Amino acid sequence: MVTAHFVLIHTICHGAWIWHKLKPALERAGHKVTALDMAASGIDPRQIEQINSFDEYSEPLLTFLEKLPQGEKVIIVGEACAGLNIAIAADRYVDKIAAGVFHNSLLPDTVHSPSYTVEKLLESFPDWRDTEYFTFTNITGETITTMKLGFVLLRENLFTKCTDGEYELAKMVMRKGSLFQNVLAQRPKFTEKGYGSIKKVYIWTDQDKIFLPDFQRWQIANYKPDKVYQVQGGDHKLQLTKTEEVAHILQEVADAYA
Amino acid sequence: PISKMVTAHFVLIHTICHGAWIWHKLKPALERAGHKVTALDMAASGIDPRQIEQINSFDEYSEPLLTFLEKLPQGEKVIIVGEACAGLNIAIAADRYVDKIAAGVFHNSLLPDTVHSPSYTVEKLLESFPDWRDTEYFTFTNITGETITTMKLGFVLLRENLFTKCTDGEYELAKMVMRKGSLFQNVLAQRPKFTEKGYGSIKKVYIWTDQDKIFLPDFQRWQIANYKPDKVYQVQGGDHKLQLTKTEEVAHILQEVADAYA
Amino acid sequence: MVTAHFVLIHTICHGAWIWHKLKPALERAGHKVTALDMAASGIDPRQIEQINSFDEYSEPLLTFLEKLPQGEKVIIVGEACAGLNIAIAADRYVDKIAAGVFHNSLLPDTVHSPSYTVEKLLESFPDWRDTEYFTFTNITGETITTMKLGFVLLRENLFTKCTDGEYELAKMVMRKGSLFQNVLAQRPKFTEKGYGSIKKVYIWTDQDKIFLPDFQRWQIANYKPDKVYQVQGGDHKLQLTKTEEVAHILQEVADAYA
Amino acid sequence: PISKMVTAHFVLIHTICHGAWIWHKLKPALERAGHKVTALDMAASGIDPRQIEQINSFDEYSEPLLTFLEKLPQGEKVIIVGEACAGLNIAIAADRYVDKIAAGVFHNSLLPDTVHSPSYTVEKLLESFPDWRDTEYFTFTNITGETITTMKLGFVLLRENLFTKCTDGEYELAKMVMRKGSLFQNVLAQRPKFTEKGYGSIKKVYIWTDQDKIFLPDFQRWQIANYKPDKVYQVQGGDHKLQLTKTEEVAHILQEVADAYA
Repeated sequence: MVTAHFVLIHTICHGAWIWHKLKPALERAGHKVTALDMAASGIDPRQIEQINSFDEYSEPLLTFLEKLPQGEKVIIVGEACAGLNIAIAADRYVDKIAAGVFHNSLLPDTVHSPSYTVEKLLESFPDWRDTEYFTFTNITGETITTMKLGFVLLRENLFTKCTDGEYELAKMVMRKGSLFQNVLAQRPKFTEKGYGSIKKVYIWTDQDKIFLPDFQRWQIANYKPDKVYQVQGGDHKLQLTKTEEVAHILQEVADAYA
Repeated sequence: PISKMVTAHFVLIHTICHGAWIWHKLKPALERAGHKVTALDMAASGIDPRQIEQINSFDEYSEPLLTFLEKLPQGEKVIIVGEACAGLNIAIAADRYVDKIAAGVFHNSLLPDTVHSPSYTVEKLLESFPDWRDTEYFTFTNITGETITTMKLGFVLLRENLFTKCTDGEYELAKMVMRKGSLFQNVLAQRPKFTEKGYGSIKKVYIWTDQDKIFLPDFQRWQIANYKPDKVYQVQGGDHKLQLTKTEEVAHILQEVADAYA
Repeated sequence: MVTAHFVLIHTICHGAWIWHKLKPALERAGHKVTALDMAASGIDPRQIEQINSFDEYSEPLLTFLEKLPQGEKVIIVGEACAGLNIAIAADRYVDKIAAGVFHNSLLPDTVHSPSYTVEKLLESFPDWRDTEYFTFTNITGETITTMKLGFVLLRENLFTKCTDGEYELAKMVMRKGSLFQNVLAQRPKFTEKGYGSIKKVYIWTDQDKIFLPDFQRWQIANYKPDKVYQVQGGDHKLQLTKTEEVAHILQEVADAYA
Repeated sequence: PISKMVTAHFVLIHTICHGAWIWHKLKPALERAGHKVTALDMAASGIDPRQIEQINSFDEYSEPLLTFLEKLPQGEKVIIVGEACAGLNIAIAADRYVDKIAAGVFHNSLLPDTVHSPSYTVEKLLESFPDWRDTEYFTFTNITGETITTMKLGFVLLRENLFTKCTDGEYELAKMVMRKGSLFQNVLAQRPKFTEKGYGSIKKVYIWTDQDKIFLPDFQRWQIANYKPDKVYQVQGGDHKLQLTKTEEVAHILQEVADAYA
């Protein structure tokens, strides 16, 4: 039974707080856990308007990996849009990464554009209901769209089965975010030697109400992971509704990729 | 003879370094009872965009509450519930919006008075609890030249003294969103005393537990003695974070405050 | 003949570069010179859109003074809008300041609002010709107006008598700036114990084509400095057109306020 | 028999760590002669908003020049003048906009060839000038995992080796606006060689002084020998920054380049 160092990466608009129940669960099995806020997320001091690409949004993860001591490897667990943060970081630090784990997450490939799975998500789920949108121009002239997730979307689609205290916490600390979709459309594809070579484990539930079953099935078919684990029940936030199920699958990933 | 049950509009105020998030279990408990609940981030707290170095006094820090009260409709009154250093936010607010406040509830909170300096209960808090363990301190210089001491609460202090009996998920949450804070004690020491007419006139309920490991029973009893509450509610057990360890008891006492002061 | 530590503060949109001729002149007399870039000015890495007040714009000066060793005092020399940076810094660090020197500069008082002399400048000089304006919302909801100074305004009003290499350098490194005027209108007045108590020396020329003679005369009449030096000729950028005249007056300020 | 004087459109390219500002005396000298002059900041240089850590290769660094050439009108050609490491920007550009370039002018510059690797003249520069004195180095990891070495040029190196004979006002200016830079040498070592058809076909003028204290006469002569310029112009005196110490001579040679290549 292997203990491991996990780096947990929240999705846009959220912050490390989404991992507050999974991080103790994991530490109870002896694992070391790091949960990072990405730029302008959680209590990071930057505003979204100063972030110019998804690669700049990933800076807390890249800096972390940058400083990881020689010879140490981590398992990066990313939720929803954070599959893009795993792919960005894996192209830069492939030798520091024992495995990438995708938790009801976007699963980028090497063959199509970095925005491809974002395009496919928005095709499967085009209406973000009461979500609001805004734009700014980044330092190079591109117009970036930000969003403030709507509370009906949060209650019914993202936190579908979460307790009222979890849902309320989400509304108390949620921040603006961006897909940087057009910037991703312009980004070079993820490399085969980096992202393409890491081990990939995909955790999902078909009860997810925003990364819907047919999109998740399309992603697995489009770019087969090494392992797919499906959890029965729960909702999009499996680390809150099926916390011990996720800590157990993650124990299997530690055993397998050390 | 006649029984009365009332629904109130509660405004929940967190202490320094924290944010609206500490009320994430009490706010739903209260809404289950039918109350209206507003939980505000104070300046540079929770996800408020300001940084503590841009804030020059506890009154500026209190801006989100004063703005909110400025915006309340004619003839709406709220019950302001504040934890720990937020009793000072309740005193600042009542000297500006006394007619908007049905009662102030001090929840293991500083209880300011009108007779001594605004920093007086902070001096006595620190006399009672002088060593904040692994807390780190920093300073900056404010808009008129005062040096302001800020702090990042240490994680042992958090574990053992503030979140003593909270869940691991709750204590991990706190480490994930805690921010810098300041007592602004020296600027409070230069402040005019709280007025009789504003703050001195509001109904005041003191909720506390003698199991609190940072606002200790000697301190808490000294404040009760120093400025008698209109009501005192002692909760058995729990810890400093009663809204997390005794959520339903706190909600039930808050229903009793609403029945009494509407 | 006293040597002194001078801290030179450029005006909005400019940067420490405007002092590149006065700083060696001063060092030739044995003075120590610090020339700072304010936030989003010169090569400071921040953009104007993340600065929320003139007090935040002054952060490089406040941090500097913050770290000045105990017992050391500086003479702060500020040009044009930098008279506001001297007043902000003097309220916070009055004991670290031997004198404030105002070089064709705004001269704030304690009696009226911090924006008062900005209001008066724009009254005397309402048309900034080819200057362009933009707005953003700051972190507290206020709309902030920024400007990009026009090159005809730069050539004829600001750098009137400067050489072609100085004028060209200005166009190569000029950046957006802001008066934060509405935020200043909301700011508490400068204190008598801080700004009000520092020694104040006012350097100007009546050949300045944007801080015009009657506005500069109004400022001196409105808030009498301890000393007024008038240089014959030159233009708004006296530190480029009358560099040795300014280094000599500054030698007199060092002698006088050590 | 027939004499010819021509006005050209010059595009001036600074070296790493610097920006358009180094050309502030040559750009007016050239405009006095009637030429059109464009002086560009390259990525993360001068007042360009990007930081060097966001830039992943010398080609990305070259984006402001390539954009500019992309936008040039049909049938307009420019003479790209580049100092020191900007000879690599001229080679990147000519393999994309060869038809837009009337000539490339290397001004105490790296002179890339098509036979060796793009990093070849950088290897030889460093062999010739290995100790950059008080320069500080840093790294970051780029978009595909390469570690990129960046540097803040030391002020002694600036005083004595790059701005050897410049004015105090000029040398103080440089300290006021110098930024981090990178040779991107290891990513240039992975790059395809410059093409014959693009870069190899453009007219090339080499301006230099043997008084340069960082691109030394052994190095400069080695490059001339290694890839013969179409024209060589040696300026007597000055220093590395010929556009500041021999501004009018450089402008006069540039008039001769315009007369020859329009």
